Parts: sequence; structure tokens; C-alpha cells
Amino acid sequence: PCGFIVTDAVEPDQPIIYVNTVFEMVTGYRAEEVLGRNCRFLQCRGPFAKRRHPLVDSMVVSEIRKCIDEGIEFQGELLNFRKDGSPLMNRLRLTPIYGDDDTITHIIGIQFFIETDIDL
Amino acid sequence: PCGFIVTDAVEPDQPIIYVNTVFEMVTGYRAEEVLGRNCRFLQCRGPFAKRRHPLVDSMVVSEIRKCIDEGIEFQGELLNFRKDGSPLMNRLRLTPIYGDDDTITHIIGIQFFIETDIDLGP
Ligand SMILES: Cc1cc2nc3c(=O)[nH]c(=O)nc-3n(C[C@H](O)[C@H](O)[C@H](O)COP(=O)(O)O)c2cc1C
Ligand SMILES: Cc1cc2nc3c(=O)[nH]c(=O)nc-3n(C[C@H](O)[C@H](O)[C@H](O)COP(=O)(O)O)c2cc1C
Repeated sequence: PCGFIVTDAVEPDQPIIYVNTVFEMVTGYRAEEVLGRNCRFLQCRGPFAKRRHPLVDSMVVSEIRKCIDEGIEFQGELLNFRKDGSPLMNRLRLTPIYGDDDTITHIIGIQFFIETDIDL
Repeated sequence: PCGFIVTDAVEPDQPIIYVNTVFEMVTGYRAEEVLGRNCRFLQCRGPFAKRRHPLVDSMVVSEIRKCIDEGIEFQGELLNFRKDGSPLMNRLRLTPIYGDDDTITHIIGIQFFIETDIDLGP
């Protein structure tokens, strides 16, 4: 039961073009609120948080950004938040998708969400 | 400008869970009309035909299901039809997506539509 995301890798800043119903149900963000955004909003603790939360690991975020910049897959884990602010550990897999011309047209995201017992 | 498709590889018979705008524009089918269905409907001539049309290459259709069954990529070309029944040549690439526990959870479809000489028309 994993979250599934698609970004457009040609448009700047990997805008989301699809999220599955698991993403929606687990994160509390409905598709209409998310398509056209970069996924990094999940690192903010709910919609009033304008900044990445100090508990999401900036070393993992750096590594994601590098894997995307380099056109390679990523696998790791970082803290995300539901729309209502509850914390969620996200075991994230990114997979670049090739259209034809040896170019990356899309990136697929797989999210395996893990409940966390932390007090914020 | 490719069509882009996602299916659920865990649910039975690869129901479509996403198509992009290019798919909609080129095939003439809106997302609402195709979600939850297998893509094979594009091998039928228009929305009211239930079985794959004879001019569709059954050898290629066979190789597509083989690739899906084996969980490997597919690349190839086949005849499809728009919602208005006009023929399409679809250069299709399929890519399985591995979720957790080394399992395929989804398949991605890239459609590059190319011109055919195929013409059934009046
Ligand atoms: C397909 C895809 C899925 C992503 N899914 C998530 C996610 O579920 N949670 C998250 O925190 N970041 C996710 N990201 C990462 C952010 O979009 C962004 O790449 C990351 O924060 C690094 O960039 P930045 O330093 O500019 O924020 C995803 C990225 C892509 C391309
Ligand atoms: C992700 C994905 C995208 C597909 N896209 C198309 C398509 O655009 N056109 C088409 O004729 N078949 C497409 N198919 C194939 C059909 O769904 C079906 O797998 C094919 O006809 C072989 O299976 P069948 O003999 O049971 O019909 C796609 C399949 C998958 C998994």
C-alpha cells in the first residue's frame, strides 16, 4: 500500500502531475491541492508551515536533489508531514523515466509511509 | 509530446490509474472514460467495440502481455483507434515500477504516436 507520484522532469522543478489515492488518504492532501507543486511541501509541517521542518534530515534532502540533478535513482528515508501536521516517516524511492531521446521525461516516486511515535 | 499512462500492477488486469493530457488529446478519450480500465480498449475501434480489431497485430499484442507477465520492459508499435474510430499508430514503451519487497506495483506507458498509411475510411 504505497504512495505513488509522477513528476514532469522537463518542466522546471519537477511539478507533480499525478498522485494516487494512497498518497491522498495518507497525507491528507487531495490531488487538486498538489498537482503543479514540487513534493518538498511535504517536508513542511502542515500548510501554515512555510519552511522545511528542522527534523527532516537536510543530508537526505541534499542527496535527493543531487540524485535528481544527476538523473539517477534515489532510495532513502525522511520525515514528512500530513496536512494536519502529524509526522510520517517516508521511505522514498525515485526512478527516472526515459521518453526516447535518451532524455528523462518523468520521475516516478514511491512512498512507503511509516507511523512514528514522536512528540512535536 | 508523448502520451503517458500509469497502471496498477497489483490489482487484477492492469487498470489505468492515470493518463496525461497528451493521451486525452490524441486518443480523444477523457481520463474519466478510461480510469479503471485496461488499455486494450484502444485496440478496439471506438468506444462501442468490445474486442480487439482484426487489423491489430496479434503478434505484437502477444509480446506486450508476455513482457508484462515477465515483468520486463516492452518497446514496439501497434495500431490503435481514437474514440472517433480513426486509426492511430502507437509506438509504445512499457516500464515496470518496483515498489517494496522487490515487487512490481505499477507499469508506466509512454506513447509516441506516429503517422500510419493505414486507412479504413470511406
Ligand atoms: C518523483 C518525485 C517524488 C518525490 N517525493 C517526495 C516525497 O514524498 N517527500 C519529500 O519530502 N520529497 C519528495 N521529493 C523531493 C522534493 O521534490 C525535492 O526534490 C527535494 O526537497 C530536494 O530538493 P530541494 O533542496 O530543492 O528541496 C520527490 C521528488 C520527485 C522528483
Ligand atoms: C502501462 C501500460 C500502458 C499500455 N498502453 C497501451 C496503449 O497505449 N495501447 C494499447 O493498445 N495497449 C496498451 N497497453 C496494453 C494492454 O493493456 C494489454 O496489456 C495488451 O493488449 C496485451 O494484453 P491482452 O492480450 O490481455 O489484451 C498498455 C499496458 C500497460 C501495462
